[PDB]
Amino acid sequence: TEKRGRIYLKAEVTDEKLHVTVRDAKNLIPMDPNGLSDPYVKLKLIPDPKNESKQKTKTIRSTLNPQWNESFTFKLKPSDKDRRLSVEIWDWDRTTRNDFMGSLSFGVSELMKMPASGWYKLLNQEEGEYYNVPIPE
Ligand SMILES: [Ca+2]
Ligand SMILES: [Ca+2]
Repeated sequence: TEKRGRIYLKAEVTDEKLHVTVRDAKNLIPMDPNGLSDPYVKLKLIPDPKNESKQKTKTIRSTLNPQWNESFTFKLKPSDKDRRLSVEIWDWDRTTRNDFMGSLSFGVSELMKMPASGWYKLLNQEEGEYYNVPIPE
């Protein structure tokens, strides 16, 4: 999709419960010596002072176009309207720290107005916490 590849997500707020479906990613950047990477996605409601909202998909080894097809749920509170859903793809490494691969983020309020669905461009770690860029086709 651009620089760091793209990911297909679905996310709609339907209770005070936030539903997110991580489907698959494409054209991820190789973060390993063998020209590949072992991606997994981390979901978090930010800011998260106590580190209590971290959810994570399974890790898929040796691939740059993973298919997780995994879903998650977040119980929401009124204090969560100002927070953002953080979606980061990381590369699992055994003998060193994992390598950041790409990210995005949606404002909870944003998702309440209209659900997210489709391909999104993967951004850098710092900017990832501030916005998302959808991709058509
Ligand atoms: Ca790596
Ligand atoms: Ca790895």
